[PDB]
Amino acid sequence: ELVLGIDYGGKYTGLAVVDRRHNQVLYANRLKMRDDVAGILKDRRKQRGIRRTAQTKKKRLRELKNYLKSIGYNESTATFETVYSLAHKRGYDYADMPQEWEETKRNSRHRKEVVKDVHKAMIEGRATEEQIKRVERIFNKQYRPKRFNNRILTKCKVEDNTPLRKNVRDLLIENIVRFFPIESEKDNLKDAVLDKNRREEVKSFFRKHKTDEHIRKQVYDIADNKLSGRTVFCKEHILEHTEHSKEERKVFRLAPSLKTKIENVLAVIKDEILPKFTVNKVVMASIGWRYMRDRLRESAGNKKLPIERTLHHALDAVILAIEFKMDKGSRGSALHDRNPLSYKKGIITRRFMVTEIECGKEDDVISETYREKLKEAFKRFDTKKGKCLTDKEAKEAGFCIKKNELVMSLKCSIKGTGPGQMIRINNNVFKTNVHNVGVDVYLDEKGKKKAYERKNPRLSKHFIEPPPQPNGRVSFTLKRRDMVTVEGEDAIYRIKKLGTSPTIEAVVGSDGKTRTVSATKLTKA
RNA sequence: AGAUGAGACGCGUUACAGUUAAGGCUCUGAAAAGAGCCUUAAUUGUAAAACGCCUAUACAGUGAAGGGAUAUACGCUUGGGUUUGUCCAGCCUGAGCCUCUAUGCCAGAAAUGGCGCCUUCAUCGUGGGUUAGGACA
DNA sequence: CGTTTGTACTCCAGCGTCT
DNA sequence: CTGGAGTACAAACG
Repeated sequence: ELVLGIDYGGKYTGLAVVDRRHNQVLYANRLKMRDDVAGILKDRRKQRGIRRTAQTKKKRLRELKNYLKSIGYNESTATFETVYSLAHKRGYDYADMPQEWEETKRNSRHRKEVVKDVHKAMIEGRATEEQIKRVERIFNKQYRPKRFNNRILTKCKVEDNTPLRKNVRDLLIENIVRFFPIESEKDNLKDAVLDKNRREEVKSFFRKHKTDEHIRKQVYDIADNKLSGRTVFCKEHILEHTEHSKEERKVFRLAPSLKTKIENVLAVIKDEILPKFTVNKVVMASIGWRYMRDRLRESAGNKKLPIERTLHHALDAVILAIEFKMDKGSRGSALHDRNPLSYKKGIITRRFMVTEIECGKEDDVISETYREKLKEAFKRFDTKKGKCLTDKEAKEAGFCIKKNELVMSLKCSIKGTGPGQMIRINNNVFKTNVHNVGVDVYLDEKGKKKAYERKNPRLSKHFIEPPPQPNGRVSFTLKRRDMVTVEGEDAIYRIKKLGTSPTIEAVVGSDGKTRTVSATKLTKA
């Protein structure tokens, strides 16, 4: 009777297979699932916000340019230049201008100031009030509509859509007063909490009946405070927690960033259990728990498989009855770095703030005088190795403090970057870490066995360096993270870094050390 | 005790062009030094920030009329684009519908009204959606 | 003897406030 | 962070 145990946890997960008829342990290990982080969806959303904001800005500039060319203010006129230069800084409008407003922000102005400047610029440009109000509407116009009321939806519950806490507050406060020792005052406290004209009499209850502080905190939270978040209300479990009618509805995939680690568990399950073992019962309810149950009954080839509810994690897995994951080379990941690099005359350069460079990077700056002032300022202050300069250290200023804030910028040269990583998209130049997708081994003439890199097809028309390939017969092609053997060696090796002579790793028994062997001497396992 | 999602505000980066300041080099002058080129920094303007894939039976603007909780959609059901070697998440969207979910701003105590918004028509144009994230090959 | 690949070493990567 | 860059150093085949 083979039993599979899942010790699912947050950072680590134990896996074990035990035969319960003899207490014989046949398989056990522990692992992590989390990649680098699955919170790079936050950086994806930040880039999505930057991209959509830039698209909206380009869209509005296009529309306002079209309208002003329709009126007659061509790009030669000073009126067009004045209003069109103002359109790049609209100013915020969520906060209405009236000491507090001046101490709030020091840049971006405000929408009313900007549109007052538009009124001034167009009354200097002989415009009518119709044209001025149309330009005012173009500045105030929304292009991508603000739809953020019910976007994500906690859904209908067979156990464990749903409405906001904003709209069903009466049910929550009733759930608070459900466990009170007084009956006739329940509806009175209901009328007291929900009415803002009856706010004062609620505080009498906490001294009259000596309730717990948690109860008082909950009542004050319901008192027009906890307005955010969705409750669990649906057609079922409106007010109760009855566990009847199991498996009434299907299960959907609404739990983002948890699928990643659940299928990371199921990857080693599929790779190490199903080809070799047959399990009669699996033991590990939450949405992820239900999803994981459905995925094991999908993968095991049995829709009715019984699934029921740091070496100590592996021990707990054995009682219930190494290996890290990481990736950035997939098709879903970033082609190239976010901040573009200057690539002139074969020299790779980037501006940086003076306040960012630290003591370990003394002599990378191009300009000599500011380099010297940087190192004397390093010895002037306590800013030793690894510390970036502060604004208080910027109070002893560098040359020509900026108009907007007390910093200064210098060019610098970037190491760890070569001509093979350069791609140019439009006018920009970025570096990439996905530029190799495979190693093509060629043999030609008398048997000259040599290898080339397969450049990435998505970027192949954008590389600055032409892709070197002479003619030959392609006999072999490797990819990243493959199993590979070495000519003249008995062990099995795995590729960590590829290109020319790929960097290969021991599949077992390594201690962090690496070794390189050319792809000519290489063959898969 | 966190989840992912919508929309902006800005700072940073890159390209091209302009102005100013400092330094170096070169030509010339009788000389003071005049001029030209380069470098670095400040500042100003414009443009780019996935590659791509799909869409013109689409998208967008203007004008008129009607509707607007009895209704619409950020909702439900079922399809489509992103989509690929295969399946998805997220976002956008076609048709029908209101079981679940949500419904903005101004005024009027309030009933309610006016804006935003949706639909139809006319006219004008080329624009629009999604792409830095996963999993199995 | 004169090249030619394999090894250590150092370094590289967008960031704030709001509703 | 992972996938890779340049750079100084070394031992081996042609």
